[PDB]
Amino acid sequence: PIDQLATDSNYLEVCYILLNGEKPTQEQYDEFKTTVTRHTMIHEQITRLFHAFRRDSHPMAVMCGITGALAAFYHDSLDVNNPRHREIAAFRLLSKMPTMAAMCYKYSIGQPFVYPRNDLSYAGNFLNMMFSTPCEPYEVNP
Amino acid sequence: ADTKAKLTLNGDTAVELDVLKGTLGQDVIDIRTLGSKGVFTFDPGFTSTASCESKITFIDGDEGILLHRGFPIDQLATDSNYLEVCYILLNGEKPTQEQYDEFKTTVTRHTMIHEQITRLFHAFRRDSHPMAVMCGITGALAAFYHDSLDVNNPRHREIAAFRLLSKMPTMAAMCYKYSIGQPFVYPRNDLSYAGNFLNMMFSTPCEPYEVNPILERAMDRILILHADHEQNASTSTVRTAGSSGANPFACIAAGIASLWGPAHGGANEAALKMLEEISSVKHIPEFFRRAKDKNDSFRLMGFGHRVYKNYDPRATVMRETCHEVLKELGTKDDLLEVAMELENIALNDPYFIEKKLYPNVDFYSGIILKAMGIPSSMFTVIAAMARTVGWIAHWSEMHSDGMKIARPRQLYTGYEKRDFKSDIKR
Amino acid sequence: ADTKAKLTLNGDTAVELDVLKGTLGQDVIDIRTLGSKGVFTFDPGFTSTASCESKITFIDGDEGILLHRGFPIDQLATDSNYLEVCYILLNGEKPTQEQYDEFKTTVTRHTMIHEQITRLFHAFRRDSHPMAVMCGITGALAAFYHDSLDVNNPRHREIAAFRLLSKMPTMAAMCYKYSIGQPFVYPRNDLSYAGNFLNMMFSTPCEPYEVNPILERAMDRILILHADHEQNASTSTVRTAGSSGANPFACIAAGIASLWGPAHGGANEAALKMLEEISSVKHIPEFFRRAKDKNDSFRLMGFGHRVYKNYDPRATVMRETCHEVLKELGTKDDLLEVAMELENIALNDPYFIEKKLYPNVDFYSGIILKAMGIPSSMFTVIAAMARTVGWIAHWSEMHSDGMKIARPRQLYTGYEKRDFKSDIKR
Repeated sequence: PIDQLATDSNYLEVCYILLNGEKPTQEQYDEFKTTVTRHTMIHEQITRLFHAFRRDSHPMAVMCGITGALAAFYHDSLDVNNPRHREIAAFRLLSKMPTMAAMCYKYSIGQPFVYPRNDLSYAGNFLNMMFSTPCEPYEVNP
Repeated sequence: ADTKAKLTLNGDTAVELDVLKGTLGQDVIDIRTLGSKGVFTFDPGFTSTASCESKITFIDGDEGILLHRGFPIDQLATDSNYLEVCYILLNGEKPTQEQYDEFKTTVTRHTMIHEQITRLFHAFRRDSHPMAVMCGITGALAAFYHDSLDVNNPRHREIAAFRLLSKMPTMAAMCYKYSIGQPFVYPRNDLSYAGNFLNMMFSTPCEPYEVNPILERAMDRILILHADHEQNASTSTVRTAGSSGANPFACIAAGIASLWGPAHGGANEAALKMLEEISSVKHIPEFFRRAKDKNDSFRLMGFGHRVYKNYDPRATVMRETCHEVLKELGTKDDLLEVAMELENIALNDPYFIEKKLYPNVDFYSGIILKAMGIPSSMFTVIAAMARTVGWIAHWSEMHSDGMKIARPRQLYTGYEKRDFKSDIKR
Repeated sequence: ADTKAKLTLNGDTAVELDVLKGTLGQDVIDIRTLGSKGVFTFDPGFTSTASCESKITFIDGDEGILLHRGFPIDQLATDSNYLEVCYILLNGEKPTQEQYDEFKTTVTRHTMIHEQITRLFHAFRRDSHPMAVMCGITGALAAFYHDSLDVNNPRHREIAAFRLLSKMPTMAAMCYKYSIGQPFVYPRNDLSYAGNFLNMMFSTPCEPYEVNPILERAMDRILILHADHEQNASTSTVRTAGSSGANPFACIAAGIASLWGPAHGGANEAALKMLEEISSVKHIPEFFRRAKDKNDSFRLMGFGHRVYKNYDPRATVMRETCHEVLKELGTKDDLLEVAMELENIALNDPYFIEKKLYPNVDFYSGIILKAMGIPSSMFTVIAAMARTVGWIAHWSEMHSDGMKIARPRQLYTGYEKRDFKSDIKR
């Protein structure tokens, strides 16, 4: 039931559950969480597509813009009929969305992009990528 | 207090002119009615015309007096820091710790400049004199900060004041980094205005930067001492651009330009021509260049000032400050004994002693900056940077009074109405 | 020959002042040496103070008279051309064939903007106002063309000027193309000033663009009617800034920011608030917006002007031209028939007869520009582009007048000296 999942679980485990059909053992969770963390940083050239969209752009128009241009950069994980390829894609898209969404916001407001922090939870990392700046430390309120 | 009531003008009919009094300085004759009464005075330069009523800065050159809201520049420089002087100048009073904290927090809240603006920097050629980049960047701000342009709206002037207040040190720091090829440094909240600026100018990503407490005070002082200087030329332009509607960002850009006009306006070799004759006649370790140079003297080298008669009041604490810095940067400040020699010259040479080419504030500032690795290309940027509060205040004041648009008269001396019949056929 | 002799000021004793006469208009009371007696005048706005002697343009506000070098505006606007008029403003007399042809040549050979400035443009937002971009690029011209900021050099000055006249249009049109998303167009040395501008405004790679003679002629008259307009706030801004030795460009950039100051300075909805209430109360096809809008009247919409009493002398030709163009573009300006109704309202509506809101030149310039297909925002841009030849005439006339530095006084009414004691710790 969505109720228990929301109260007793965190987003990352729900990702595992949804994708595999079962809840994760601490080991599977660690392994899943580490893989995700292993693919958070988006290629730097892609970050150059952001400076081509007008600043005024509704962030959601930039998200469709950036996501539809990924295939050009991540061209090796496109054999949809290949099982290993679907998996690499799953994690690529899984890991990088919070990164790109965070950039969409920063970009529209004129602040510098913030990189993914490994020592931060999926949710805390996102709060951190959306609101912190290089001018002062950001306190992720629990 | 003899005629602080009235007086009379007589052309063909006697006009009753009220005499207005100031709390310090000379009095004035309210002539805002002659115009209508078909009477105009003639004063190119406005040397005999009060352009406004002000409460910000009082000067008395003959006696070397300089007050910011009644406070002598000396105390302000020693007992205060740049940020408080900003508050004082802007509000007319010293701040209570609470008002200070609130003022200091707001400033801190607007230090980072929009990133797109940072993309205008890469369009200017690297070689650009930083001060040409500062007028370039400041005059392009209005395009980015388009919501704080209703100069007639009180909330708008305030947002601008802080925007321009907070971001100048940031932009000035970038102007320097850019010209030298190092990465830009962001504003640090845990750093004082002065220390943050030293940090934004000199640190790199390769090693931690140690803000020396000494230089940090010498910088602050440099900043307080260049805060404002009454209705000088650049400030007159500010109020003039502003009275004609012009947005705040554009006013400062205009002020900034009017400020360094005498820098390049002298000549491609004004005070530069002899900076090149320090190679063929360098047989004498001093009178070769910057001692035989000034054929056309310059207060821009730090000698003399058209305002103060015998001495620049601001230079007192600046000379003291200069001493500590040299006494700190130890074995890196030795060669700089030409400062010791130059002063001595400005003090004991008949010419100088005659035309009063006394060392002014910028003389000691320059040495401090020069002793700080800072390039002469940045000297103006700092002065203007610091002078920005002085401009914002004067701009804010002009509005409160009513932003009386600039519409001076002229004495037409050209042709009388003549007929036109094209002399060309092309 | 009345009081053309002298006059006297009496504080408690007499003082005799001259009364220099002009070739036209009012003569002025010379008060140049008063300052050297402590005696000062008080005149915020300078409306009873001749700030200079000029021989460029003459205006008798009440007689609706506009003279340029003596040549009636309507005579130039009808039988001359922009450059020939530019030559008259800068040279004081109508040119010979050789003088003109020479001038023209020089102007077409320097109409390009450094390839590096193209990049600056790109660093701006696409949604930026074409006027802001316009200020930004002009305030940044100093960081590039750094071979002519020496104001005291007639060579530099003459070059600096010629660059502005040649490049301003290229610049103005480029703000447009960037504002709409079309590629920039390079000038054509074969076309006229006006025809060349229209081409850069509307030329597209897709095919050759042919300018309409009536449209080409119309634009040239829009320019002529904007080339100069005496000592207004914007020219005074160019004059004051220049008095300090500020490079040519910085002074031109201030004139622009000053020229549209009344526009943005109004407010996010000054003459815009009611431009939004044309949706809920559009039951009446006219008095709904631009007929019920002005609660705080505006000469910026084309109604009235402080300078003239009954009419604008520039509106004569511009209106006649306005008829030929609507007539020409015919079935494209059928809808823009509200032009005669606003002209009708201004003329008859009591609210306009009461406030003397007569259609000035910007009323019909606006009509012609809308007809040609030029966005509203591009109006003060084109207006400023046209006025720059005038700004240069003044700024240059100023640099020949011994260049008196604008150093005004002030009625100081603030705190008398008082010691400073800070009660904070931060």
